[PDB]
Amino acid sequence: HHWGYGKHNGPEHWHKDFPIAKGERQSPVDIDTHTAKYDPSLKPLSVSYDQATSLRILNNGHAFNVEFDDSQDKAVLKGGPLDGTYRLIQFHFHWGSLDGQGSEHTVDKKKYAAELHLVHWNTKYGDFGKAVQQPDGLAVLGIFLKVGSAKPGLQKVVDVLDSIKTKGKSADFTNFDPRGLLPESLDYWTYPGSLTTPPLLECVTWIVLKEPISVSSEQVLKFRKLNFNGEGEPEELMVDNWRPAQPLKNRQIKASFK
Ligand SMILES: COC(=O)c1ccc(SC)c(S(N)(=O)=O)c1
Ligand SMILES: COC(=O)c1ccc(SC)c(S(N)(=O)=O)c1
Ligand SMILES: [Zn+2]
Repeated sequence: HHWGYGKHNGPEHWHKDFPIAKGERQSPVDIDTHTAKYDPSLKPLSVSYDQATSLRILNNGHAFNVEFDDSQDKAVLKGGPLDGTYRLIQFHFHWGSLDGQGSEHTVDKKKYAAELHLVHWNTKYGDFGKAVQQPDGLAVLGIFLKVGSAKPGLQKVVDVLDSIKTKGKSADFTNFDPRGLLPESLDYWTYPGSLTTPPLLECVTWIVLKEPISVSSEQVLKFRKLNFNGEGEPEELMVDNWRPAQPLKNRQIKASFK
């Protein structure tokens, strides 16, 4: 009876195995754009993905991960609210059963169809496993997806999903360039938070871009054909793999713009 997003093991149940679910810096959160403070001390984000080395795509049972070689400083996030250098380890998405839901963060209560998370770990801690034990261990760059015109740079991901339909399937996925998933503007909101799945560790500096990317209906429909179940099990479409907004508590959301 493991956690998930089904009818009986969803987000409202997670606190029973992971009491930090009710902690002081849980994510995601609603971003109330009127209350977020413009912070002129925040720096432009530095996204350096020119040398990124994608390796493999994995259906992890809850979403799919596009994994990167993070055994040296290839693809790094720096600047913005961050001190030091954060190495890209993987990205994944959260998405809905319908276009009107799917995102984890919300903006003035608006849900987007999906949300991309580029996960990076702080090099000062040497490895991801050590970094998630630290209050500044991870930096997750979040990008909203809306449904409209296709995102050409997403199509390579869409096209391999039929090869990783069920939990635990993987496929080679080299030479994928994550720059093609970025919006034009790197204006962002930032706040201290958590992983949004168990173990829900409070180790994330969240950076959420204001500008969504547009994907096509057909692209997001192909996300919705993935399965939470393993091969040869009854089908559980992989949809609504998002955690709802959690209490902001004693936190300030800062804007880089405004
Ligand atoms: C400390 O947390 C993790 O490393 C972690 C948490 C959740 C997941 S899947 C929901 C994974 S994954 N994508 O299976 O490597 C990794
Ligand atoms: C469905 O969410 C996931 O599968 C998922 C897997 C890994 C991570 S971080 C290693 C996350 S998150 N949203 O970054 O905490 C989420
Ligand atoms: Zn995520």
